[PDB]
Amino acid sequence: EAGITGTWYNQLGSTFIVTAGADGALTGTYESAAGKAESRYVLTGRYDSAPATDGSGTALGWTVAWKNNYRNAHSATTWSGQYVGGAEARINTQWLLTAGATEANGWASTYVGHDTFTKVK
Amino acid sequence: DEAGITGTWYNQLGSTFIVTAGADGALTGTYESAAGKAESRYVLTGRYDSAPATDGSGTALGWTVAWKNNYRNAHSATTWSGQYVGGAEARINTQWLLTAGATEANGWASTYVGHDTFTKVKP
Amino acid sequence: EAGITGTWYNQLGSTFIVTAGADGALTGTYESAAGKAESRYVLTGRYDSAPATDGSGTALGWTVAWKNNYRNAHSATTWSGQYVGGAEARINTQWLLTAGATEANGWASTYVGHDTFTKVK
Amino acid sequence: DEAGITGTWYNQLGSTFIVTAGADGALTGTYESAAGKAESRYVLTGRYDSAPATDGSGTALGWTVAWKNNYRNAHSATTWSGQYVGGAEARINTQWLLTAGATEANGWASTYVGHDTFTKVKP
Ligand SMILES: O=C(CCCC[C@@H]1SC[C@@H]2NC(=O)N[C@@H]21)NC1CCN(c2ccncc2)CC1
Ligand SMILES: O=C(CCCC[C@@H]1SC[C@@H]2NC(=O)N[C@@H]21)NC1CCN(c2ccncc2)CC1
Ligand SMILES: O=C(CCCC[C@@H]1SC[C@@H]2NC(=O)N[C@@H]21)NC1CCN(c2ccncc2)CC1
Ligand SMILES: O=C(CCCC[C@@H]1SC[C@@H]2NC(=O)N[C@@H]21)NC1CCN(c2ccncc2)CC1
Repeated sequence: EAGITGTWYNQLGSTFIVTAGADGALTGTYESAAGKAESRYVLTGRYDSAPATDGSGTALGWTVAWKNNYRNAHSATTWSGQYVGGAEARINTQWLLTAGATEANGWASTYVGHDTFTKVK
Repeated sequence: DEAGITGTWYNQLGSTFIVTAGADGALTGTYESAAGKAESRYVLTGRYDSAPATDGSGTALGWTVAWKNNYRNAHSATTWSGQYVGGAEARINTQWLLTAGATEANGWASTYVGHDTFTKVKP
Repeated sequence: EAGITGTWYNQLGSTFIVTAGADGALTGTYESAAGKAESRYVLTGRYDSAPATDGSGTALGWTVAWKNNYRNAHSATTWSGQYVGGAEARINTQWLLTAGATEANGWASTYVGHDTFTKVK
Repeated sequence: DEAGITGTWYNQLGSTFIVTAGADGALTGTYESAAGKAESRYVLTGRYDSAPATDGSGTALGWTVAWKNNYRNAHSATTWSGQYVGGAEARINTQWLLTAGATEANGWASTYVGHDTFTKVKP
């Protein structure tokens, strides 16, 4: 739980509050500073609870469906990446945002990007 | 769509995706990959839009598997991002990101991307 | 030049007319059945002119900037994939569409998708 | 932006991206990768928006490298998709797709995805 558990911020100022359970579980809340989002959204994910000891990062991923008590933007984002420990701990991710879409709009249903999370900002 | 998404799905690789869609918007179940450094079942967790649009749009969803179970650890995780489409054959169309634990020397090559489409029909 | 050179169609009905030069060059035109596009757009790309002989595909990629005489949608798409020969020849790709964007919109500037090209439809 | 995009660029890996932006919207030059199964320079070709927006938007562009030259063939190709931003430090922000020649058994693992950001300052 040690390294991952806590509050993280990405380059957009979004706020990633996560708890890494002993079984490999990620649970918490996400607050996006961008897009059709307000307040907190439930997140869930998984991480490698027994990572390699050769200096490589700890692989992980999590999902947010963009529905909460206030808004439903009919979309979901998954972050795929890894936690790296050290003087400047970091969660480096790439992400996919899929929106509900008709057949005619399916080609344009998915964003890709990359978020870097640190414990500052 | 609880009753629609809940069930056993298969992708074009023959992988098996056993999922339950709770009322809260949660996805829980197991994933068995027919490809790569995997064997037997792995825990998955995810989220879905529990109140989708009624205009004919699909139902957005995602889920994550960390490739560690009691038999194997491939020090990697895959996230699938996509949507459920109901109808004559319900389908789940995804794109996915597989990130492997990497060093600074290897980090540029840490992530695969691909696309899986799931149906309920056994291969 | 043999296998790749010709007219190809993807699952959206877009039309991919390409010539594969002996030096590894891809040149031709693209006509998209989707998005802010009309008529033909210039494409250029590269392919492995000496691929492996173990049965694997021939890696390739090409770019379209979405500006022609009629329209400019301030965006560019790159397809990355490979040509596979056989009874049903195929060009299997994934693609990235980046749109010109401000700092506030950068997070949402890029689509990802996948196109499969065959010599029918 | 012809004079802006034309020049020698470096990404966060130390790779060298020598490009000329023609008036037609074309990109031509050479790429030297600091990472992976590459050595010396490879041909690149691409396209860019020769008439970008004046609202503060970046200039969209893309280019392709096939990883074969006179010294090496890694049976793969990378496409970079991104945009040029001018200013105090001009920057080219990209995401990229590297596809390797694959078999049916290997096809699910054929494609890396990543992101490179280029400046003109030597590492
Ligand atoms: O804006 C949101 C939800 C908030 C997303 C926030 C994103 S998550 C990755 C990035 N990192 C963050 O921290 N924040 C941003 N959803 C819209 C997106 C645009 N939409 C479409 C529609 C059709 N096709 C494609 C896209 C409609 C739904
Ligand atoms: O093979 C697995 C675990 C099984 C994943 C199965 C994949 S999930 C998406 C697709 N859909 C499925 O149903 N099945 C496949 N994991 C890594 C280990 C090390 N790997 C890398 C890659 C890049 N850099 C470094 C190391 C390669 C793959
Ligand atoms: O529609 C086009 C150009 C035509 C693209 C056609 C695409 S190429 C991949 C797919 N395969 C095809 O055969 N056809 C489609 N460009 C728009 C896209 C939406 N735009 C934004 C703006 C801001 N952020 C993200 C996206 C504005 C520019
Ligand atoms: O290493 C290279 C050629 C050099 C590419 C350099 C890359 S371009 C994006 C990034 N930005 C840079 O500046 N440099 C790097 N090519 C393949 C060969 C076989 N590979 C696979 C992968 C997946 N499946 C099967 C085989 C791994 C990589």
